[PDB]
Amino acid sequence: NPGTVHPQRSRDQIATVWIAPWVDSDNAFHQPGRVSFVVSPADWVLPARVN
Amino acid sequence: NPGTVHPQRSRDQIATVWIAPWVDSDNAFHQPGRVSFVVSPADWVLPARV
Amino acid sequence: RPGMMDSQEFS
Amino acid sequence: RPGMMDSQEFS
Amino acid sequence: RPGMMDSQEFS
Amino acid sequence: QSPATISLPQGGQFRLSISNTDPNMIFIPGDKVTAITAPGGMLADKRLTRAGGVLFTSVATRTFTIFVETARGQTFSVVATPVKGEGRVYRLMSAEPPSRPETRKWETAQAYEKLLISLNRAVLTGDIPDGYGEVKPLSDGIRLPGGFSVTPLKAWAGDQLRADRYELRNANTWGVALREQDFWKPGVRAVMFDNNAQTLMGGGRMTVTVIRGNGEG
Amino acid sequence: QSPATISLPQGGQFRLSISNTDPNMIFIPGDKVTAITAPGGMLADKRLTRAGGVLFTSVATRTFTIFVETARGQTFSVVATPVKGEGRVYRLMSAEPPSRPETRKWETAQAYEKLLISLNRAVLTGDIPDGYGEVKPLSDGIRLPGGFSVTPLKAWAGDQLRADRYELRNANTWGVALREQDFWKPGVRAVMFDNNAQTLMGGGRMTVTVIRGNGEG
Repeated sequence: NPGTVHPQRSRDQIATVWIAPWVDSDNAFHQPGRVSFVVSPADWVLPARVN
Repeated sequence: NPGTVHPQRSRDQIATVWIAPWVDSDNAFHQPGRVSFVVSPADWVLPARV
Repeated sequence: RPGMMDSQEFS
Repeated sequence: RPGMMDSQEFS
Repeated sequence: RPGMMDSQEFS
Repeated sequence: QSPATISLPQGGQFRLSISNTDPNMIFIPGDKVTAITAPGGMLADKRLTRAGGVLFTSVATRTFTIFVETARGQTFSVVATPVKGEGRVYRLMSAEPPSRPETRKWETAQAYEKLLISLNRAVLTGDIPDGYGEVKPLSDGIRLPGGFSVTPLKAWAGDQLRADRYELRNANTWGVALREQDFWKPGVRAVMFDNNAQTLMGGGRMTVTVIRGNGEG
Repeated sequence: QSPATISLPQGGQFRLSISNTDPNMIFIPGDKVTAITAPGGMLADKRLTRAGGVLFTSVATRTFTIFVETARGQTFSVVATPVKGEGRVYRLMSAEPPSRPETRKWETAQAYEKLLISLNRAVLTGDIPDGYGEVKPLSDGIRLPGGFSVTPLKAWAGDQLRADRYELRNANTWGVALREQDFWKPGVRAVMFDNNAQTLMGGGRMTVTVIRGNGEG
């Protein structure tokens, strides 16, 4: 019979950057916060071994 | 005379709001912080003489 | 000639 | 002549 | 050639 | 090395050595040299460098006076003694700053954040933006840490967002620090506290404005 | 060999070896050389490379000063003494970042939090925005808690913002929790840990990217 593999999807890798307090153009103070973005998304990991 | 005292200015009123976390169009996740901003400004006032 | 001064103005 | 350098730029 | 310096302005 | 920095009042005169063998530079940061004058025959060649500055060479052996004029109207004088060595570079500074440009805040907040902030400010003052016609408030919005009873007062409903005001009752007798995220309920965009929080005491009735989406369930 | 790095402020005077026999090269990582000026009859040939460098040959033998002016406004002076040998290549780092007017327009057109994310992604993903250029990293731009030592790696700078990467080594070998807020300094605008971290093992070679402001201080 032809073989079987298990599709494996890799986890997303995330990155979080802390932001320091800041004032915008409308003079509202922004206390320190953080924003997260995904650097490398999830994908199928083709099989090391078919059988 | 009651008027003509040296003038003083009041302190602006400031209010803080808390923003719940949200997700941007580009899928960037924001977990921001409370923003303190002036709501009421200051004005001139004549202090009561001591 | 003595006493004269060179001066250049840059555009 | 001494110190000069040949250089060709390819189209 | 006295005092002259080589000033090549490249385009 | 770093260019030698000299601070001079207008018409100021500084004694600096230059070089006979190699080109010398004088730049005023933020300023463009528009003119240079020296005793005749003293300066062999004068060229304007990128971003202002003057490049100059001297074959002279006698101390001389150079007058440099910048484009902002400043004129400075230098007494130059020519000596053997590397070309010397000097940074010209002004002792008294002429004007103080006001600071520019260039940072811009996000559209969603500004929208919530504008509304919260409008509600705090009470003026109504167009498209906000008023509505009955809910009871869904507020979770209570404890000792708090909620009564709805006023509420606005618009095209995209919704705001409401609830007054919490005085808590029992333990001081209750107030956490703005301790009144959260799924679906709420922003929660803000009137006055300054910092622990409502053995009591106190404080109005809280809660902001929630509109149309969306 | 790897090109040697000069790193000079915008008045710099660096004494460097130059070769009489073979062509020598100077490049700016982020700027295009527009002119090289030396004493008359000193530099035999001078041609501008396409990338933005300059190739030159010197036939004379005396030590001399040469001046380089880049397009985006910059001037660096090197004293070159000719010696027998191979052509030498030098990489010139600015030390004081250049004003980039055409970059402010892109910088301010977007929102602040979006720009921060974008610079941080670019440094992490290894692609640099077009308007930014390479600069010498700051010696001390972040606070150092818990007896740490930091080795700078790379820095880039635009008009109002400036990114740098710092390698952090834990020296106390006892486990130290990591908080971006503990590295904050007046002017540090944002901090990101490349590995999610939250902890630092006793021997740690990790990295951190900090965005600051250009001209703070």
